[PDB]
Amino acid sequence: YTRVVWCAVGPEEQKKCQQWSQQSGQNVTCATASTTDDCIVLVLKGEADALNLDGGYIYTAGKCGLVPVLAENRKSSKHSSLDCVLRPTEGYLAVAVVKKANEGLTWNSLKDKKSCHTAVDRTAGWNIPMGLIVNQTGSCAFDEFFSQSCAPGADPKSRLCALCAGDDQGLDKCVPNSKEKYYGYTGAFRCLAEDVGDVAFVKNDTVWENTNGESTADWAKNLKREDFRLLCLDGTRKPVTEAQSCHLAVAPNHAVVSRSDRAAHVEQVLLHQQALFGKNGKNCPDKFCLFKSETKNLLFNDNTECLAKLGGRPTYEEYLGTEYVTAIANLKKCSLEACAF
Ligand SMILES: *[C@@H]1O[C@H](CO)[C@@H](O[C@@H]2O[C@H](CO)[C@@H](O[C@@H]3O[C@H](CO)[C@@H](O[C@H]4O[C@H](CO)[C@@H](O)[C@H](O)[C@@H]4O)[C@H](O)[C@@H]3O)[C@H](O)[C@H]2NC(C)=O)[C@H](O)[C@H]1NC(C)=O
Ligand SMILES: *[C@@H]1O[C@H](CO)[C@@H](O[C@@H]2O[C@H](CO)[C@@H](O[C@H]3O[C@H](CO)[C@@H](O[C@@H]4O[C@H](CO)[C@@H](O)[C@H](O)[C@@H]4O)[C@H](O)[C@@H]3O)[C@H](O)[C@H]2NC(C)=O)[C@H](O)[C@H]1NC(C)=O
Ligand SMILES: *[C@@H]1O[C@H](CO)[C@@H](O[C@@H]2O[C@H](CO)[C@@H](O)[C@H](O)[C@H]2NC(C)=O)[C@H](O)[C@H]1NC(C)=O
Ligand SMILES: OC[C@H]1O[C@](O)(CO)[C@@H](O)[C@@H]1O
Ligand SMILES: [Fe+3]
Ligand SMILES: [Zn+2]
Ligand SMILES: [Zn+2]
Repeated sequence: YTRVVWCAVGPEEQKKCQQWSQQSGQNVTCATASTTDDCIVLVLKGEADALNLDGGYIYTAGKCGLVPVLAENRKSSKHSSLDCVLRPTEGYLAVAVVKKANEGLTWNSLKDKKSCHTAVDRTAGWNIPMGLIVNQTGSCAFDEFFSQSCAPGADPKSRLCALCAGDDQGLDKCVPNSKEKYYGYTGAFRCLAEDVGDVAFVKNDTVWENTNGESTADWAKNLKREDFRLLCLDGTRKPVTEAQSCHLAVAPNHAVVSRSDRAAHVEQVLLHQQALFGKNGKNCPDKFCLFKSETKNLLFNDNTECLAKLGGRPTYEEYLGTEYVTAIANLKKCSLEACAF
């Protein structure tokens, strides 16, 4: 009845889960997969219960029947009376970041540049940017737009993986999990920070969180916000402070999904779980904090205040919103109902 099997993607997420498992008294157990799609398959088979996913994957998991349970909620200023769990989710800003020193580089001069994406099939890292690009370009050849990139998930032998590093030994090149040096939000930003790429498609919180001595990580402590700029769709360039007036789209928050016949139990165990290891949980700072991993966004983004109820018991198409759902469909015509498994 009351035991949840979380699905960890890769070795770094597995050790944070095992610690979560340790401290839960087996109330939460861990399964491990090499990629997100594999974690979705384990959840379908019934061998795993849930995992926190980006909107890009929610579309996939949704076509295969999985349903959104709880969502991630970060620090907010509007809706200050409401409790984090009952408080609506605001979504997040997908942006195109570049180096200030890289003058002349604008949304219209991206052709043949070098790119950094969080990973294939994700919202801000792939779906939004490329969807805009296919559209504007009137072509599906998105694999020939940038000279080279690091889009975790693409074929290792392709130019879309050309800029990925792999792990400490150089193995697992381009794999879509934390083992890839430039995987995910942080990885992609680093990919720009180290000047490996000309532009990185992440979200706005990513810039703030890793600049101005906010990260302390070898490659980030000396990074200053003013050395970065945002590419707007009007061909303009703006400071990272003008995010609301220069973003590619507003992405729906990452959320925990599960098979519909388990959602009620996955939802209950988690709410309780976060009462213990959440932001102001009984044992978070002292023993274990679910929403902390040191700027590595393991299992959940570090900026999460809490996981929140949904309200309107949404289906995946509703949670993601018709806006974004069409975006993905139009782009997928390039690579129409079914679910890839
Ligand atoms: C890439 O280009 C594709 C081709 O143009 C885009 O696909 C189309 O996307 C549009 C919008 O995303 C879809 O059209 C409509 O959008 C309207 C706006 O929401 C909807 O109607 C609404 O308008 C009235 C206005 O009076 C409002 O009052 C009302 O409240 C409502 O919100 C329509 O219902 C409809 O969706 C269209 O379906 C897509 N067309 C095709 C051929 O698929 C695609 O989005 C672009 N991709 C990206 C990422 O930008
Ligand atoms: C781009 O990305 C950044 C980070 O993702 C976005 O925002 C940040 O703004 C948040 C607020 O929306 C910040 O959290 C808040 O944290 C403190 C305390 O927790 C706030 O102090 C305040 O406390 C007094 C007490 O009365 C009150 O006035 C309020 O309660 C108020 O909350 C704090 O000022 C801040 O708002 C966070 O600090 C900040 N991130 C960083 C690293 O600076 C940013 O909004 C975003 N751009 C856009 C367009 O969203
Ligand atoms: C394990 O999960 C359960 C369920 O949330 C918690 O254990 C129990 O404690 C509460 C309050 O005393 C009871 O309502 C349950 O029936 C208890 N279960 C039993 C019989 O042991 C517990 O908080 C979780 N354990 C840890 C370590 O967090
Ligand atoms: O950011 C916009 C997103 O948030 C909502 O308005 C509310 O939860 C969603 O339907 C949409 O996807
Ligand atoms: Fe995302
Ligand atoms: Zn907007
Ligand atoms: Zn509904």
